[PDB]
Amino acid sequence: DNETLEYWVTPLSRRQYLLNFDEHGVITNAVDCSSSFLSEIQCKTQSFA
Amino acid sequence: INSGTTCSNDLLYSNTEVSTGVCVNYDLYGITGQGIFKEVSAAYYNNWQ
Ligand SMILES: *[C@@H]1O[C@H](CO)[C@@H](O)[C@H](O)[C@H]1NC(C)=O
Ligand SMILES: *[C@@H]1O[C@H](CO)[C@@H](O)[C@H](O)[C@H]1NC(C)=O
Repeated sequence: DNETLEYWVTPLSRRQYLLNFDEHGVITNAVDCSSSFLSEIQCKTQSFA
Repeated sequence: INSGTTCSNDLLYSNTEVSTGVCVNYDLYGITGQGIFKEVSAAYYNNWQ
């Protein structure tokens, strides 16, 4: 029936994110603060735009 | 500290009602402070929040 097994693994570390909570309290967006230049701007303004 | 359900019963008080509209001292399951309560219809609490 053309099925596949998949198990994707990545390592964890202690780091700072910026999270966006909507009206219902659900996390909708995140940015890792040390991954790019735009992410540095987004974390220094605490804004996704 | 000051949050949870592992409580010390050295000073024991009876449970009171959550009175709304007036300035009160509060001790809500460890959380202490002063303020004014207002009853609301909230739908953003899950079973673990
Ligand atoms: C599974 O993939 C093969 C490709 O060779 C195809 O011929 C077959 O019809 C597929 N079966 C199902 C159930 O999708
Ligand atoms: C102010 O006093 C009135 C009683 O005269 C009381 O009903 C009201 O709740 C009080 N307001 C506050 C904020 O405590």
